[PDB]
Amino acid sequence: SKKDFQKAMDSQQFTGPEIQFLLSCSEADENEMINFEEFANRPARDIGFNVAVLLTNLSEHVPHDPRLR
Amino acid sequence: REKELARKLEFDGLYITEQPGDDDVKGQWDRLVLNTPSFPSNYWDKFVKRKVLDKHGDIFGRERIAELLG
Repeated sequence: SKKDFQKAMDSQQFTGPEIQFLLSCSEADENEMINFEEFANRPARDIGFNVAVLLTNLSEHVPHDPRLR
Repeated sequence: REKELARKLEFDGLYITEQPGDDDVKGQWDRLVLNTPSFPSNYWDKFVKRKVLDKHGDIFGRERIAELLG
């Protein structure tokens, strides 16, 4: 249940507004309950790969620029 | 052997995460003692066991960890 997932998310700590965003971003399937496996699509990972690559590429190429850090 | 453990719960935290595995049960005896109230008797840090729950257990069942400790 979405409220039970909202309670589960209080600990295991993602920020709370973001928690409510997970609730909305889930599915709200079958009145108030949610699958885990469906809620894993985002595939999306390549972007974040390339982002981390980018930021590492910067922290390597452009060190000690504290805002970037 | 306490210190080998006492840090290991508070860093690798394996009992909280891993288990030692079938070999080196000398490390798997440890599963016993860690439950003991008087465990860190020699490392001069009795509050390790308290310190550990501050970590790790917030990630999951902080007193689900307590059954492992007390």
